[PDB]
Amino acid sequence: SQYQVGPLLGSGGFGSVYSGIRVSDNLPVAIKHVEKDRISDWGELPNGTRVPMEVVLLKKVSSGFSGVIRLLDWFERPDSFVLILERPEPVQDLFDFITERGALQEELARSFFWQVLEAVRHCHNCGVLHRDIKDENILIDLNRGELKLIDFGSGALLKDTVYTDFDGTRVYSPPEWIRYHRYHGRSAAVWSLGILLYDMVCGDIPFEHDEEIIRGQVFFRQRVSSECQHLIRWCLALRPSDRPTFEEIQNHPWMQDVLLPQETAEIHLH
Ligand SMILES: COc1ccc2c(c1CN1CCNCC1)O/C(=C\c1c[nH]c3ccccc13)C2=O
Repeated sequence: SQYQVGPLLGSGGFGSVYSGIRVSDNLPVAIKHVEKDRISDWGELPNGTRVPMEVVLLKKVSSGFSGVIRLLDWFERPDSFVLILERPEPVQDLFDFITERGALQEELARSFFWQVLEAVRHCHNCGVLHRDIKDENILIDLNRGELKLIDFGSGALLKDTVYTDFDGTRVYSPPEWIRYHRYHGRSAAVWSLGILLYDMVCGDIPFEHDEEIIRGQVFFRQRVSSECQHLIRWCLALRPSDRPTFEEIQNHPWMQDVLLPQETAEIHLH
């Protein structure tokens, strides 16, 4: 109809995501089908329409520019919703990027981690909590060296009280969720960011089983600088209140002198 459907990009119990092209102007898009009976949490537009929470969250952040994917349009069907999302081209998610390249140089990890921090800060400033930050949910604009957060289907409105639901990725979930099924938004996000940063500089996640998450002992399987190890272990503090704020992360000595996105593309991507 309005969009030329291309190949399937991924699928799950939630639904299916296709590559697409907007017919009117040949704009690259992603077409995300969301099964109604599998929606974790429902949202509501100001006009009262019940929609998947991802629609609400994306609209709250889909303003101006940021490192968050833009929701271009959305439709409702009898049994599903259809989301039209921005699609960079060429693109590769961070999972495939690390799989092909192995552990990233710290200069490159610094650039990527900084951009993720800026994107997560933007979400929180807009009252949005992603709840599934991980390499698979980060797209790399290979030409511009810019990263973009994707998939808010596990997200929620940001609040200052405790969350008791979680449908994100378990190996990125904090020990307080594993033990008590309870967490606060910001400190749980910082934990996932610690997992992500370890993943970038070591080429794999640090914990596989619940017992390792609860123990919280970080072993580095790759050569990693002392400053980077410190930031990782700080983000992965067992006590949530011991974890750094976003400001403390970006003011950490390891985060100084970040490359610009285009510089990052020139040195590491082209
Ligand atoms: C199971 O696979 C999923 C699940 C959820 C989403 C999704 C995908 C497809 N891949 C899977 C592997 N990692 C990257 C995403 O894509 C999304 C949004 C996208 C927005 N614009 C894009 C452009 C290019 C590819 C993707 C998207 C999602 O929410």
